[PDB]
Formats: sequence, structure tokens, C-alpha cells
Amino acid sequence: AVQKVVVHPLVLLSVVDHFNRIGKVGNQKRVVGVLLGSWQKKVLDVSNSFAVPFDEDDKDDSVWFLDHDYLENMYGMFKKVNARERIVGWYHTGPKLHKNDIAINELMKRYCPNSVLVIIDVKPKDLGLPTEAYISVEEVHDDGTPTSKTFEHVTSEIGAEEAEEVGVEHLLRDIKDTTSQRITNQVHGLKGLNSKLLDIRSYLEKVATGKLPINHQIIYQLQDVFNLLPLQEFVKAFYLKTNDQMVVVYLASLIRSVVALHNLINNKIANRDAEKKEG
Amino acid sequence: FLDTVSTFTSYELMDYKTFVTYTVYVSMIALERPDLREKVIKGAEILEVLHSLPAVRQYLFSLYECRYSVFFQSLAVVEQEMKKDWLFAPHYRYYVREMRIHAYSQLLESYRSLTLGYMAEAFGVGVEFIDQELSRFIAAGRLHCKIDKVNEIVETNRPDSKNWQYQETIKKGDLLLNRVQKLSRVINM
Amino acid sequence: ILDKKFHGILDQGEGVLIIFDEPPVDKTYEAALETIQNMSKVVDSLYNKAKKLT
Amino acid sequence: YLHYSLYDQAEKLVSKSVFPEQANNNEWARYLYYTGRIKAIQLEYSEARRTMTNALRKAPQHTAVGFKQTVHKLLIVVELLLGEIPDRLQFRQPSLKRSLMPYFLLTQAVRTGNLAKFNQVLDQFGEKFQADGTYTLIIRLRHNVIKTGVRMISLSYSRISLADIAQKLQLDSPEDAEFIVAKAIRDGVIEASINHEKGYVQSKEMIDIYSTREPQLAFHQRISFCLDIHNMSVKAMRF
Amino acid sequence: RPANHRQLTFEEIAKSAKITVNEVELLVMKALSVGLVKGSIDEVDKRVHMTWVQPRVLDLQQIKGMKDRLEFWCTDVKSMEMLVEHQAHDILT
Amino acid sequence: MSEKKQPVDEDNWDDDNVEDDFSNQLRAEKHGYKMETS
Amino acid sequence: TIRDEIAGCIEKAYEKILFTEATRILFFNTPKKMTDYAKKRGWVLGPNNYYSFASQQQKPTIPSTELAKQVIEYARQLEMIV
Repeated sequence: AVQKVVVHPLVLLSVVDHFNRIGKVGNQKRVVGVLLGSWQKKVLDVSNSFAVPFDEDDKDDSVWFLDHDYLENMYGMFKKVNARERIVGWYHTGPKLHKNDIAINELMKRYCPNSVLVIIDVKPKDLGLPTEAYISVEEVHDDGTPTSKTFEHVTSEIGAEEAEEVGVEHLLRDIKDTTSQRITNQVHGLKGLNSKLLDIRSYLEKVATGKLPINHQIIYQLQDVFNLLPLQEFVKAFYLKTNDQMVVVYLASLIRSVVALHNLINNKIANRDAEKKEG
Repeated sequence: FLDTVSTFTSYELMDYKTFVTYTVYVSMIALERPDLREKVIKGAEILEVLHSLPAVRQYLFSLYECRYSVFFQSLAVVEQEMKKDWLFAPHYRYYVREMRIHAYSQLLESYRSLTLGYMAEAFGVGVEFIDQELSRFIAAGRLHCKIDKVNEIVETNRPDSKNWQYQETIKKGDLLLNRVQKLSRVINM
Repeated sequence: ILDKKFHGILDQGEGVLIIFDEPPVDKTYEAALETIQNMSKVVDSLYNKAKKLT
Repeated sequence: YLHYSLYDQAEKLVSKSVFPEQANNNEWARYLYYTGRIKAIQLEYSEARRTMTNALRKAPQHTAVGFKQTVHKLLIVVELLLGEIPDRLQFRQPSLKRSLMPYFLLTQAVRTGNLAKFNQVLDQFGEKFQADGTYTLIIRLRHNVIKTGVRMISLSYSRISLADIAQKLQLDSPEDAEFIVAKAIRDGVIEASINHEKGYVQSKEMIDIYSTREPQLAFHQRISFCLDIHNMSVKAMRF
Repeated sequence: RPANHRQLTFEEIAKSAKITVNEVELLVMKALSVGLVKGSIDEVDKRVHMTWVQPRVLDLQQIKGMKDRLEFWCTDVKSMEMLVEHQAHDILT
Repeated sequence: MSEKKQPVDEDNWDDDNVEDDFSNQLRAEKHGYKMETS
Repeated sequence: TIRDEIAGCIEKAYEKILFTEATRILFFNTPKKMTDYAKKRGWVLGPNNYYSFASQQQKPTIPSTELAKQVIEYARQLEMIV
């Protein structure tokens, strides 16, 4: 159970350079390596990790190579450097998954009692946030079959544990403190919209060719949180918002008339000064 | 005249009782109910002397409990008095009807589902009296309230923080806005 | 009621009193009075203007 | 076209090209005054009184002795024709007093509802009314007296009777009071209807009309006007 | 009924729920104990008010024909996003 | 300026506007005589 | 211009009239012309009775989103200027 970890972009850059590695050394495609971390709480830090030299056979994804001299042995040399960021999990590239992820994470489960695998992004093209984490889960079914371990979306976010932007900031050379709202608006809208499009296409598949998860466990309660407001007749909220906009336009009117007077007085003062007292 | 500790008796004070007269003929208007009790009631310094003129004093006493019958009795009284008193001849017209409207203000402010007839008793026989009176008073643009003849209404209304406390905003930020506008027009044309 | 000891409306046409008071509006009072003072200040500045003009 | 007969104001109605930089800053003021007298004599209350108001507040100074005064006597004739005017005395030059000896009693006849005085001010001062030379005032000033009555009393009482106001203003019959109330609904001041059996008005005032979204309708014009003057001060800061 | 009038009268309740007027109150206070619906039921009009509920199990025909809400949402909040942005278009800046 | 055709042409003074507004209401006994009318 | 101004001003904001107020304000006690009024303006000839309609005003609910578009061009005009 983890709500967030420190996704420190330094380990991001490590991932990126070793993806460059797996791309330049040959044709090993799926970047997979070991995630290291220090369990402080349900919250955690991911700033140090590494890729393990591993290969996945085309068929039988349950093919992997985790050298003890490149992990267990390295761990001891890394133990003298910093014992905090312990063996905590691992990661894989490739958008959806392969078949081995579960077996890999359960092999490494001995190292970390809550071991993680992370679908890592090698091409930042997302609408929102990159790679996310998935811890060991026991979530089989109402059927309750032999416990499946397909690691659920163990939410987290991009933790910047420390600034260290002495160089990081020194890299951006692009942005300011955006005093931007429109950017947020277009992003939010289009993202909700394309998400809903993915939704409707998925559900048309469900009706057409979708499996038993057609309404698996929450998709109906998905529609229930949609059913939060199931024209929604917000007439209570309509006159509510009427008084709200009384407040809004009182704000607008008073404040912006103040703004008017404000610039008016002294801008005109300086204007007339430099205008007629110049000649 | 808030001194009351420095105008005991002087070659300028024609009569300290007349000092009290001039004082009350401005304090039953300046002094709102808090200031009323502050200066008249609380300020018992003038009381040790205004003990000599109890007519308007008891008028002021009713001026707290709002006893409109004796209000009108002493109202007629003080009306004649000002009618026969210096430096008021061409102006005393308002003071009395002002006392009228001001008292009616609070009286209606009591509550709404009320009648002038229930107060016509306090008005004396004041149905037609206050009919024309308050007709011309609201016509004088006074005392936002509601009253009828076939219904005989009373009202408590006129909250400033309904629109006026927000209307002054433009009332002035347009008056002065265009003031400075034309003022800042001839700066160039 | 006249002295803020009570805040509400009584009745004789219905004989039913009702209590109410919700005065405080820091927005209106505060901002409006500040703007009034701003108007006074602009009135002040008007004479600096009329002077530096002529 | 003002001093002589009045035929070619349709020329301004078809060829309204009257908008320069408004350079001389008093030429435009008195220009709006003259065309306010035009719309006053065509027919207008609202637009004419607002351009009279704009020329009034666009009086340049008082550095020229008593020249606002006669022209202001003819300026607020339309405000007299409103009926909602008090005595106008804050304008009064004391050298204008001997010429407004008619005009002071005329605005007193605006404040009074007397009929014999409404025609006795005319019978007393028709020559100065010809010095004005505007019949438009007296052709509607009786109607202004009855509209002053209807505004006052219809703002006063919720369910008045037409007989009370009628035989309070000497109407003597129900049916012309009905035509008064009907042409007042047609002129749109108050809701007041008739409990139709023999008249006997059943009516109401109007509070709880609206007070929140309706100000912020006009606040668009408030602050859009403010930002117009912002950009005008910007284009004036350019100088 | 997806529609409003969520201040429903007690009438359909007392007709089709085989319950009486004196027992609709128990019918929904026992449901407050249940906890799937928590209405703010009117009692001056006796109306059984509808708040949030626990909806269904499966409506596969409405899992297919939820497009009139889902694609409704998608293209209409998208279009009105385009309209807000299209009225504030050239302050892209 | 007056460059137009127009070149052709508090004791109680403060209370005077109200006075002419008071010029229509019982200017200054029938108020008090109404007491004994009923 | 008496009669078509009666067609306007017969119930502008009235409660109701009857046969006798038609006989007073109108004239010519009953032709097919006041019957033509009752069958020409969209009128309910009530039982010796008159009404403009069943509600007289055609019953006069969103003041929000149009002023939201106003806020769009309003903030837009406050933009591009300083």
C-alpha cells in the first residue's frame, strides 16, 4: 500500500541513459532493471535505482537474467555508499505488459517485502504523467480464485525530494513563474475528452468483443461516481450560483474599478507631467 | 455644547436654562438613541439643571420609549415654542416633521405586519393625518417602507448591504470617473 | 429591538414574531469604504493635476 | 435650422456624419446642447435629457459671466417636463432672478398640482413663455402634472382605489380615471390593474423584483466603460 | 428514470412498494440503516426525495447505449471547451 | 467661455429648498384641533 | 385608432373584463367585430367573461453561461491592453 513515492528525476535520467544503452548495444528492446528505495512509510523515495543486464525471449516472457554479482554483490558495494535506498522493486518498459512481470516481482519479493514493478516510459508523449508504480496485490475476485498478482495501480507522483536544481533549473532555459490558465484549460478539457473517447471505444468493445470484465468490479460504480450528477437540474445550485455570481461580480466590479482609478490617477499624473512640463 | 463643565454662567450665557433650550433643540436630532442616552440620560450634569425645564425633558424621556401620543402633544408644544423663538422664524419648518418621520422610522422598524391605525391611537386620530403626512413624506423621498389604506401596511426594509452599499460604488466611481475624464480630456483636448 | 437588544420582526397582523440578523459583510463595508477614501484621495490629486497643468 | 422653420432635421436623421475628434472641447459640448434642443423639440425625454446632462456637466468653466444661465433655463425645460424635478435653485445667478421671476414660479407650478395655478402661471407669464417660444412644454405639462400624480401615488400605495386618487385630483368619474390608469400601464410605470366591477383598482407595488444578477448585467457596461477610459487614457498618455 | 423530479411523491412508493403512508418513513429509515440511499425526504408535502443511490449490477444494453451520456459528455464538454477557448481564442498571446 | 448666442442675456437660504418643498404642507392648530375632532 | 388601440389596450395588465366594460371602452354593443377580436387575437371568450390567456403573460432559467461568454470576451478585452 503506497499512495506516493519520491519520483526523483535523477533516477529518471538513469533510466533514460540506460534505455539509450539498451538501444545502442543492440536490439534488446524492453528496458528492465531494479528499482531501489527506502521505505520511510506508505510514502517512499525513488532517487536511486539501476538497470540489470537482462534479456526476454520473444516467446515465454518468463525469461530473465538477474546476475547476483551485478545485484547482490553490487548491493554490498552500494551498502557501504548508502544503505537507505534499499532494494525496493524493479521496472519494465513497453506500454501494457508482458507475462513475466509477476514472476519477476515475486522472485525479487524476497529482497523487498513490498517489491514494485514500474511500466517505464521511454518516449514522453503522454497527456499527463509518466511511469507509475505497481506493488504486490491480492485482488483475485468475488470468485476469489487462486490469488492473482497482477500488480494494481499503486498510485504515486513525481516527488522532488530535494531541489538540487542548481543544475536542473540551469537546464530548463525555457520557462518563467507563469503568473497559463488557458494552457491548463485546454489541457484539462482535451484530456478529459480523449479519456472519455478511450472510454466509449472500450465500452463499445465490451458490448462487441469485450470480456467478462465488461462490467468487472467498478465500471458500474464508475458510472455511479458519474451518477454523482446523473440536465442534472442544478436549480438549487442555479440560484446558489446566482448569489455566487452576485459575489463574483461584486468582486469584479469593486476590485476592477479600483484598478481603473489606480492606473488612472498616477499614470495620468506622469503623462501630463512629461507632456506639458517638457515643453 | 457637549462641554457642560465650562458654560455654567457667563456674560455670554444669557441664561443657562436657555443654554439648555438651545442644546436640546439640537440634541433631540444630533443625538441618535445611543448619543441621546449618552448626553441627556448618562450626562446627568445637564440633568441637575434641566431639572428646571421638565416639559422637553419628559419629551426626551418618551423619545426613548417612543411614546408617540405625548410625542405629538409636546410636538405641538415645541412647534409653537419655536414659532415664538429667536433665530428660527424663517426656518423652523422642518424640525418637527423631521421628528415625525424619524420616529415613524423606528416605529415601523419594530416589525412589518402592522397598521397605522394601531398607531393612529398613538397618532391621536391619525389615519387621515398621517395619510396625507406620510404620502407627502414618501413624496419627500423619505423612509423606505410600505403602508396602505385598504390594507394599512407597515414595513421593515431598506438594507444598505442589499444594493445601495454596492450602488454607491458606481455612484461615485462614475461621478469622479467622468470628473477626472473630462479633467483629463482638456489636458490634451 | 431599537437598541440592538433584539434583532427580528414581531407581528400583530399575524401575531407571529420572527428573529433574524446576519450583518457582517467585510467585503462590501471594507472595500466600499476604502473606495470612498480613494475617491477623496482622487479629489485631492485633482488639484495637483489642475496646478501642474496651469 | 434652429432660428428659422424646422424642415431639415431629417437631414441629420439621414446624414449623421457628426463625429470628429471633438477638438475644441466646448464646441462639442454646445453642439450636444444644440442637438439636445433638437431632440427636445423633435420628441424625446430620455436621450434628450441625457445629452442635456452631458452638456451640463460638460460646461467648460464658469469664467464667462452668466452665460450658462439663460441657456440653462432653456436647457432643463425637458427636466421640468419630466415632473421629477425639485426647485432648480443651485444654478440661479442673482442677475438671472429678475428674468426667472416667471421661471421660479413655473418650477413651483411643477411642484404644485393646482390646475388654476397651472394655467395662471401661463396667464401671468405667457410673454416670457414666448421668449422661450417652446409650446412643447405646455402641450405636455398638464400631462406631466397627472404623471407626477400617478408616479407619486402609485409608488405610494399597493392597492389604491382609482376613486381615491381620482377625486383627490378632481377627476369626477371612474372612466377617465380608468383611461388614466390604462394609459399609465401603456406608459408603463406600475403594475396597477382594475378589480373590474365598477373600477376600484386592485394592484401592488414592486419590491422583491430582482437585486443580484441584474446589477452584474449593468456591471459589464460599468467596467467595459472603465476599460474604454483606461485605453483612452493610454492613447492620451501617448501624447 | 434518469430525469429530475427527485423530490418524488410517496405515491409510486405506496402503490408499487406495497407499503402505506405511515410506513414509507420506516421504509427509508431502515434504508438509512442499510446505507445505499440517504434521501432528504420531504414531509410537508410527504414527498419521498431521491438523493444518491447504489445503482444496479448490469445494464448491458445501457453499457452499449450509455453513449448518449458518455459521448454526450465527451463531445459536448469538448465542444464547449472549444467554445470557451474559441471566444478567448486570440488571447493565446 | 460664453462664445454663443447667450451673451444676449443660509439662515433660511439653506433651509429654503426644503421650505419650497414645505410650501405644500400646512405651512405652520388644526393638527392639534384634530385631537378633539374625535 | 380607437378600436385597434383597444385591441392593444383592452387587457394590457388587467385582471379581467366583462360584457359591460367591453360596452363602455368599446362601442357598438356586439357586432361580429368584437367577436372577430375574440376570434382573431388568440383570445378566450370566457363565460360572459374575458381573459387575455390562462396566464396573460406566457409564463416568464439560465442566467449563467451567456454571461460566462461575456466573461470570455470581457477578460479578452482586459487582455491586449495595460
